[PDB]
Amino acid sequence: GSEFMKITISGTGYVGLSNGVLIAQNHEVVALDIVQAKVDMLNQKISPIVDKEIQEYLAEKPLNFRATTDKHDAYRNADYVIIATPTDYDPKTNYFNTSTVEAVIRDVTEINPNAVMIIKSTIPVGFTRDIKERLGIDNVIFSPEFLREGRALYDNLHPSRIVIGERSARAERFADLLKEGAIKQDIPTLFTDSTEAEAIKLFANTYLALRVAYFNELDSYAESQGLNSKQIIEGVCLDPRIGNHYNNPSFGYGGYCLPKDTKQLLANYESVPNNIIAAIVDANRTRKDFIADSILARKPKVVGVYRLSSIQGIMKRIKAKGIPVIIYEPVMQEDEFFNSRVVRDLNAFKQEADVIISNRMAEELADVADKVYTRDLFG
Amino acid sequence: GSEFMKITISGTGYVGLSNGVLIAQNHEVVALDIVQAKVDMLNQKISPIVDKEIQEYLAEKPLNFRATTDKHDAYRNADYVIIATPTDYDPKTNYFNTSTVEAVIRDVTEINPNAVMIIKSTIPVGFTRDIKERLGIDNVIFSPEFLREGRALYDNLHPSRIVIGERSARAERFADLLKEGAIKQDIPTLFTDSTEAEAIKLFANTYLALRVAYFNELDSYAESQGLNSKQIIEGVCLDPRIGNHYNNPSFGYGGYCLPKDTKQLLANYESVPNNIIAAIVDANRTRKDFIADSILARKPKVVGVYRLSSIQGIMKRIKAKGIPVIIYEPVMQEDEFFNSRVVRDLNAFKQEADVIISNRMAEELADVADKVYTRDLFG
Ligand SMILES: O=c1ccn([C@@H]2O[C@H](COP(=O)(O)O)[C@@H](O)[C@H]2O)c(=O)[nH]1
Ligand SMILES: O=c1ccn([C@@H]2O[C@H](COP(=O)(O)O)[C@@H](O)[C@H]2O)c(=O)[nH]1
Repeated sequence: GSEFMKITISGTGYVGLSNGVLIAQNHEVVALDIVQAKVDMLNQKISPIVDKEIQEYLAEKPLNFRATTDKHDAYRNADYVIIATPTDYDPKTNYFNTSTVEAVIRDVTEINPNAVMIIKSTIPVGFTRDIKERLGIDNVIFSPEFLREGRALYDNLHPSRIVIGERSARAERFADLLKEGAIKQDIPTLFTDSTEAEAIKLFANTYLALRVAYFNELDSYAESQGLNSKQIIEGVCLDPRIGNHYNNPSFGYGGYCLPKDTKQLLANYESVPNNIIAAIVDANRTRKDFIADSILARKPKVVGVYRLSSIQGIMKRIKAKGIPVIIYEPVMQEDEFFNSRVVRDLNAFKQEADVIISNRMAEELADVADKVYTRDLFG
Repeated sequence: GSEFMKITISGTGYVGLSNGVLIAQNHEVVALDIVQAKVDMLNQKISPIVDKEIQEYLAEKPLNFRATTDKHDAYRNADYVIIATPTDYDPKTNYFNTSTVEAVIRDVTEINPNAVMIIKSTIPVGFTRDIKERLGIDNVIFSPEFLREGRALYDNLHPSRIVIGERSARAERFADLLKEGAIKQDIPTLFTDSTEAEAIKLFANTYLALRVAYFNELDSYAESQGLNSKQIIEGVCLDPRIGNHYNNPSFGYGGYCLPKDTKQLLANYESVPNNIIAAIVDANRTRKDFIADSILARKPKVVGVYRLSSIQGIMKRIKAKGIPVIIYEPVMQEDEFFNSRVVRDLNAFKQEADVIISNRMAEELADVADKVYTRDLFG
């Protein structure tokens, strides 16, 4: 009976909780977490994470949602179990820690072998086909998540698309759950085989890194040649095949996904001839070298870093040349970061820095704009 | 008086004639060409080139348009002279032949020094700033053309954008001429400085080559790993920041612009640190090596090339390994191309070829689809 199902969420971070609150509008959702304090909060309709829509829906909407620390209570009778536990890929060792996902697969297989597991956690390419073969089970399907931390429920209410890594009626019924709870209508939906679904986010994020790296190389050329980067970029981006988005120069692509995913994809190309995949990684190092060299050519005695992630790579290079860096970051509470002073008073920071670097311009740097170096054009 | 101006077109290829017919709907246009036969045809309202809309407008619309071989008749009293003469960049020697453009600048400067020249021909980055300085003149402005041969007047009637490489009222009046004749309304219009305008097409075409090269590397990986490329590409391209266009795998980017422009841009980066610009060129060689290797692994005794431009690079590599190639190309009338037989009978071609390669699938290859190798997914 697909009319009213039980869906268990294993993992209460933004991915699991966003999916759980979305589905609890129409089905029975039970959230499993190992931490009793998190379970008690959820049962009191308090979100353990910061996400405005998740907190609003938990507090104000009638959701058939509850939490528990009991695995048997959580998995028994579940039609689907969404696995959204933490995973991490380390590019230095090429190790992808999937232990939390494998622990859930172990527990569901033992407690309810008829449940269909949907992995939303990030996993390595080929993970699902391999784990099914290893354990001799069939009830595991991967589905990528395209959510932004802080707007995770909003992104599930208005998704770019839904992709489920199995071609079957049970995969389509899970996609239907995601569409039923959404506000956006006629959401693009794609069903693929397993390993293909697991490769989508690495190829999508690596294209975004390539696009930023390309506009950054155009910007390196414009600076080197004394040209106006904004004029060139706006003219280029008026071609509708290119578009006016994701084209703002910076000190390099950063954030929590692009640096690691581009490297993870390159490792997957160890036996595949390529030049672009490897260049996306190299390009970022070259761009940071160019930006650092431009700053160092101004012969500053102290460089001020306004806000703290590619700017970290710039700071590293400036310090390697023996020039002190001071940091302005109101969110940090320590007085030192990577051996550099964190200055609390903005006016003291502005006065001492000979060049203030910022990945993006800010209103509060307006009065010292003359000594601000930023390649931001569009805000 | 901008109400009714005289605009001379120097060059009657698709760029000059498209611009001339567009502007002749509202102003006086005089086309100058060195070839008397071309002038006589134009005066009889016959187009010397193949372009449906150009021929329809010349024959059916009231255009204030005429042609002449007399430079004095053509340039005298002109408010603007559009320079659309042939130019060519040779990547092997890094030589950009701009002789025809410099000859027009010479003639207009002597005959009518008050005319404002608009260069639409492709020229090297920095050309206009340098020629103005060299000759001591101010009346030359570059404006990129974004036209497709065969639909050149259509692309001027519905342009992606208009970019004029000078910030001035006389530049804006020329943009107004282009907008007045167009069918599309509220056309995006950008005014830039000179060298910036000259760099736009190289950066736009190189992004398109990068995009094709990236989807081709994704395709190399999918083939190498036994995965369905279409599933991965459709999932990736459903991200609206990426889009479902210009994402069809092929044997490499080709055509008349991308191979040369990517190399021209790389030459311009001789003193600018980069990895992506150089990788776009290298990637195409690597992709052609991958495609050739995939074909050669099938141990064919004869490879059939269905239609003739990246497939040429594949043919070169197959022949380097000592395997004969036969070519099916109805448009060619010779029986040999680069030392390979051109076969006229499609059934004879199909029977003799052990593997038939085609950059895109075609209906007439449907009955031999089993031995057809193509990476086309979308048509
Ligand atoms: O136009 C852009 C868009 C993104 N980024 C960088 O790419 C990374 C991913 O951006 P986002 O997708 O998280 O916004 C971030 O480091 C962001 O600053 C840019 O440099 N320019
Ligand atoms: O999705 C695409 C789009 C373009 N191209 C290739 O890129 C070059 C430029 O295409 P166009 O802009 O002339 O259509 C041509 O060789 C074309 O086959 C592809 O391989 N795949």
